[PDB]
Amino acid sequence: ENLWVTVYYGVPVWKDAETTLFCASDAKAYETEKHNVWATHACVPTDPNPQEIHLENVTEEFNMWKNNMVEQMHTDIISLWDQSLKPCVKLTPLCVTLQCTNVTNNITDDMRGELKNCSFNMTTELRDKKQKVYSLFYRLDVVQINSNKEYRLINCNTSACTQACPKVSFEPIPIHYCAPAGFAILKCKDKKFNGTGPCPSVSTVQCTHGIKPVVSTQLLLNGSLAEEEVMIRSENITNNAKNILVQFNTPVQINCTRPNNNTRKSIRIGPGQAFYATGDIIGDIRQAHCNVSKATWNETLGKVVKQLRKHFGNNTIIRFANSSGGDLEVTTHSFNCGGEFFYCNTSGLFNSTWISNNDSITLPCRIKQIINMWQRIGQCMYAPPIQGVIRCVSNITGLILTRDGGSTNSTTETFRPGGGDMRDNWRSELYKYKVVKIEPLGVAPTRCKRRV
Amino acid sequence: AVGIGAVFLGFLGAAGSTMGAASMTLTVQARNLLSGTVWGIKQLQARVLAVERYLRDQQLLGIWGCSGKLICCTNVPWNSSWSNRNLSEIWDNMTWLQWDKEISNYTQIIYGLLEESQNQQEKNEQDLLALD
Amino acid sequence: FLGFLGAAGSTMGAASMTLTVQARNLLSGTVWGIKQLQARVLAVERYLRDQQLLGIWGCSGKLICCTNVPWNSSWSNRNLSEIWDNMTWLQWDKEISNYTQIIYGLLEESQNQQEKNEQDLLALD
Amino acid sequence: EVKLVESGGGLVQPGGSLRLSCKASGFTFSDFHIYWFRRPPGRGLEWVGLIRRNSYTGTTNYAASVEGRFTISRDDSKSIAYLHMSSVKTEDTAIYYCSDDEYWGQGVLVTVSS
Amino acid sequence: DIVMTQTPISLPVTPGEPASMSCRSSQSLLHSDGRTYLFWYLLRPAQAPQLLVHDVSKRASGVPERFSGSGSDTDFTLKISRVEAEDVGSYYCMQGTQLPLTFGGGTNVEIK
Ligand SMILES: *[C@@H]1O[C@H](CO)[C@@H](O)[C@H](O)[C@H]1NC(C)=O
Ligand SMILES: *[C@@H]1O[C@H](CO)[C@@H](O)[C@H](O)[C@H]1NC(C)=O
Ligand SMILES: *[C@@H]1O[C@H](CO)[C@@H](O)[C@H](O)[C@H]1NC(C)=O
Ligand SMILES: *[C@@H]1O[C@H](CO)[C@@H](O)[C@H](O)[C@H]1NC(C)=O
Ligand SMILES: *[C@@H]1O[C@H](CO)[C@@H](O)[C@H](O)[C@H]1NC(C)=O
Ligand SMILES: *[C@@H]1O[C@H](CO)[C@@H](O)[C@H](O)[C@H]1NC(C)=O
Ligand SMILES: *[C@@H]1O[C@H](CO)[C@@H](O)[C@H](O)[C@H]1NC(C)=O
Ligand SMILES: *[C@@H]1O[C@H](CO)[C@@H](O)[C@H](O)[C@H]1NC(C)=O
Ligand SMILES: *[C@@H]1O[C@H](CO)[C@@H](O)[C@H](O)[C@H]1NC(C)=O
Ligand SMILES: *[C@@H]1O[C@H](CO)[C@@H](O)[C@H](O)[C@H]1NC(C)=O
Ligand SMILES: *[C@@H]1O[C@H](CO)[C@@H](O)[C@H](O)[C@H]1NC(C)=O
Ligand SMILES: *[C@@H]1O[C@H](CO)[C@@H](O)[C@H](O)[C@H]1NC(C)=O
Ligand SMILES: *[C@@H]1O[C@H](CO)[C@@H](O)[C@H](O)[C@H]1NC(C)=O
Ligand SMILES: *[C@@H]1O[C@H](CO)[C@@H](O)[C@H](O)[C@H]1NC(C)=O
Ligand SMILES: *[C@@H]1O[C@H](CO)[C@@H](O)[C@H](O)[C@H]1NC(C)=O
Ligand SMILES: *[C@@H]1O[C@H](CO)[C@@H](O)[C@H](O)[C@H]1NC(C)=O
Ligand SMILES: *[C@@H]1O[C@H](CO)[C@@H](O)[C@H](O)[C@H]1NC(C)=O
Ligand SMILES: *[C@@H]1O[C@H](CO)[C@@H](O)[C@H](O)[C@H]1NC(C)=O
Ligand SMILES: *[C@@H]1O[C@H](CO)[C@@H](O)[C@H](O)[C@H]1NC(C)=O
Ligand SMILES: *[C@@H]1O[C@H](CO)[C@@H](O)[C@H](O)[C@H]1NC(C)=O
Repeated sequence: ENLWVTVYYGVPVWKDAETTLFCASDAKAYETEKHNVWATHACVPTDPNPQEIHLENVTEEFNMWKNNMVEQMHTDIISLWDQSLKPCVKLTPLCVTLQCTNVTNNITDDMRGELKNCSFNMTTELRDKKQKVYSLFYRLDVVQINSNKEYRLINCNTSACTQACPKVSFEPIPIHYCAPAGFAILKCKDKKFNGTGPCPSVSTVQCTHGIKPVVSTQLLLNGSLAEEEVMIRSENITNNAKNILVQFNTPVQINCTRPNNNTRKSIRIGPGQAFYATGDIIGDIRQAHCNVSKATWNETLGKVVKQLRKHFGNNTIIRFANSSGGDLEVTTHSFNCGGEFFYCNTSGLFNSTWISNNDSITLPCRIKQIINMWQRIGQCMYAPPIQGVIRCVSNITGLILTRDGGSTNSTTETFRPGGGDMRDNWRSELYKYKVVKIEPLGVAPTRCKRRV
Repeated sequence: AVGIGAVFLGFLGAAGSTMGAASMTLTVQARNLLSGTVWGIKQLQARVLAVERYLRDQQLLGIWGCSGKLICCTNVPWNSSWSNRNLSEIWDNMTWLQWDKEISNYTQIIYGLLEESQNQQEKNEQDLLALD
Repeated sequence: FLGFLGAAGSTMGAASMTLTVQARNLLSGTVWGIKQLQARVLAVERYLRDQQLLGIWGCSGKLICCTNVPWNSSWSNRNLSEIWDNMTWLQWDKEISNYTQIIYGLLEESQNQQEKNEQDLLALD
Repeated sequence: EVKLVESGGGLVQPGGSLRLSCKASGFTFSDFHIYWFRRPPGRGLEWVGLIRRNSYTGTTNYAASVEGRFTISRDDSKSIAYLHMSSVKTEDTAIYYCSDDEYWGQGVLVTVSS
Repeated sequence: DIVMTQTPISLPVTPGEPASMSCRSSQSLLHSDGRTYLFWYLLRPAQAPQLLVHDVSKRASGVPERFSGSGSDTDFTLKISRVEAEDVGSYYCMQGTQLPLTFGGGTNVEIK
């Protein structure tokens, strides 16, 4: 037959690519006076109507472990945190010699030597004068430089870091990510998706759902639940050096408190600059804790062990242990509760060995004020004290496990909690999304000739 | 006869249809190519890169004989060594995504000297006009 | 192959066959963070203005376009014989440069503005 | 003048088949979508089906209650739309209308009984 | 889907007094092409249906300078100024911005 070349502009053809995605915020964040860390005025709010177009007879291949969509989010989250520590006070004159003594007024034995009462000399608004003030410090913030003994802050040989602005809040808010012109976002609507592999139900969305930037270790808090069963997702299930991401289907309610009420005392260290110290605790001194139900934790741990046997064998013994070692940020469950940073001991949660065939668990927690985040060296931040009693309620919606290893796979396998890089916390949310580039020009044979 | 918006296949809504049916929905994907310190330059750079990339396709359509047109046919012959197939198994049993991976390593020959035959149609036309 | 600006010293008869080479080279793709971002915008705006000017005439998407304006304003004082075979494009711009603002207005009023009006009043019937 | 006439109604057994036919005149039948509606006795209007024009992929969309059982086809030669109903239940008694989003038809009564 | 609520159900109207009805939607009716799809249908007894007002507040064919509608989003009203004897029947509001096409409840108008 007589066949000529005919061009078409606007064909539905796409290929994988990488780009820069902008925000989409809600109307609640449009009316803010106490500006959040993740606040607005940097990127546009959204429209109240999502646009989801279902694509039929389309099969696409996804891969959550090589997604560029989770590496831009980390950069954006780090960049929005350094942009809120600029306008408020830098605590450079705090690197002095501290004269600290123990406090034993109304303490209870474990809070024996956790709190320290320290006195020091501080500058005032006039350069010719100095003032003698005092403050309460935790034991995890002060070291000894060699009972009135001489102490110093733990950061005085690395950097002098800024105080946290006393008006901002650390409460996460949802953030939607949208695609630019010429690109598209593909969403996998399969219910038993496991990350790597083809997805037979693909739909096109305009912007993603609200992903709350919740920072936590060894446990995923306030996440998204599964729909059918628990999900175990790993890049390589045979390699023991890769973390295992478990997703729950029913939440486990965790609920913590800081029992003693503090008083915030303001100290003027310069012209227009203030330092918020700790005053006196009214009442008794008792430890902070977290409480998990003993019966609900059993149900959500007997289901993980059921689907962990589908990859390792039906006649193997699965054992749970606690973390091995490292610094305090990887061996403990760390989170933010109302402005105070907790470091809880999750050693009674994983204390079970499973055979093939009104009660609560109390987890002791510790509080710190000089913190280093995102594994960076030389940039700390001082969290000011919170006045009153703090209580928060959260949902546990997943775990980050790590297999130990060793031979004799059919005999025993031990799983212990993991943590570290925060890119695995946001990889559990952006696992069904993918960015593609539209290519609209193509040719095809047709019986149309020119010279009409 | 006034219009209902429910009969509207959206963006990429004909991506699973055959080639003969997805060819009537080109405007939907055609109109989306031109829509709208730190963290204020990368967006501007992306917008500038998106503007200069759409122009490189309109310039490529400037040559050949397809200017301001979405469906345009030329007079370049097709040999059987490109895709030996009938017209009843390309336009009725194949998707535009499946066609762009078969004719994928044969496109640079088509996009080049074979279709830039307008140079033989602009000098063959000004000579005719210079004869009265 | 002559490449970009290859027929710069060639005559007019041999330089008009390579317009495509120089047509595609007009659109290609904090120190060094704002230099490119301001150079590329100017490169796009210079191309768009020329493509709009070539198109408010009757020549929209053709590389060679010949019209119906008489050769009165542009005083070459030379016949076609020794222009297309004894002169290059660089020497041409030296001669006709004063008359390139009173010939760009005879292409916009005497042509494709009047011409577009009897066509609007002839498809009326 | 746009005129739409429906025909082919009657009484059918609970599980039989019937073929309604709309007819259009005075305009180009190939340049308009065709919608089908119905009115149960005592209730309001409801949507039945939908077919697009032949230059817009000619696809069909059906309601949830009549999915699979009902099929709509066009005919550009005779300018006659076709509604195919089979395996009907006892709740499919209504007056079916043929419309083009502006002008409706007179309608025909369809009643199912044993 | 999107549900439609019509208030009231029965509106007795005097032959020659103003009348007004309403229709509401559970979701926004704005479409991607910047249009709001609302249709007002008059269902006279033993007669063909008539399209009174299309696209919220635009008069359709016929409608002899009597019927008019207004509304921004999720709240629409129809107004009749000089009610005559022929304006007896049922009124329905239908969306067109999203499949399926869902009608309204109904509003019976009778001479009182
Ligand atoms: C801390 O020491 C100061 C003396 O500098 C004293 O006035 C204050 O009562 C002490 N507070 C506690 C809780 O021991
Ligand atoms: C503050 O300074 C005074 C005298 O300058 C000194 O006696 C006192 O010990 C200092 N307090 C400290 C170092 O805590
Ligand atoms: C994920 O699913 C795909 C196909 O269902 C399979 O090939 C792959 O091995 C699975 N990976 C894991 C870690 O289960
Ligand atoms: C926690 O889970 C409960 C369901 O048990 C839910 O109602 C609540 O909104 C969740 N809290 C979140 C997601 O912050
Ligand atoms: C996964 O790990 C095994 C050993 O643990 C290794 O042999 C293999 O190459 C890894 N990668 C795969 C299966 O893609
Ligand atoms: C704890 O101390 C604060 C002082 O700022 C006081 O306002 C609060 O009432 C105290 N807590 C209780 C339970 O009384
Ligand atoms: C957390 O609070 C909820 C309600 O505020 C309560 O029902 C629950 O028992 C608390 N958690 C624990 C472990 O007691
Ligand atoms: C619940 O967990 C405890 C902790 O080891 C265990 O002793 C007990 O057998 C479990 N009960 C059930 C029903 O799984
Ligand atoms: C493991 O054994 C259980 C026994 O109840 C069985 O139900 C399940 O299907 C088995 N899983 C396999 C064979 O993968
Ligand atoms: C883990 O548990 C063991 C109990 O055998 C304990 O000695 C160790 O300190 C614990 N480690 C951590 C990091 O909790
Ligand atoms: C946690 O608890 C274990 C045993 O209860 C104890 O050995 C350990 O010191 C505690 N703290 C940490 C940080 O592991
Ligand atoms: C694990 O459980 C046993 C028995 O219930 C208990 O003796 C042991 O202390 C527990 N381990 C930890 C780290 O609390
Ligand atoms: C998918 O393929 C079926 C083939 O029976 C076709 O009817 C349907 O229209 C296709 N989907 C789309 C969105 O075109
Ligand atoms: C048809 O054109 C293609 C262009 O790539 C060429 O490979 C093939 O050999 C040609 N067949 C002929 C000239 O018979
Ligand atoms: C195309 O169709 C003809 C008959 O219509 C048949 O003879 C021929 O083999 C077909 N071509 C191919 C490549 O199958
Ligand atoms: C087209 O040629 C390239 C050459 O690199 C090859 O990789 C590709 O597989 C070829 N396409 C097909 C469909 O064979
Ligand atoms: C360059 O000048 C020489 C000397 O007149 C001439 O012979 C030659 O043809 C010129 N080059 C071209 C490309 O015309
Ligand atoms: C035509 O040439 C004459 C010669 O001087 C000049 O006066 C006149 O302005 C020219 N026409 C136009 C339109 O420039
Ligand atoms: C045409 O130009 C030539 C110069 O090559 C000149 O000699 C001749 O006189 C001109 N003819 C007229 C009619 O001006
Ligand atoms: C055109 O104008 C410029 C500026 O006045 C002048 O220098 C030039 O000589 C003029 N052109 C001619 C051909 O005289």
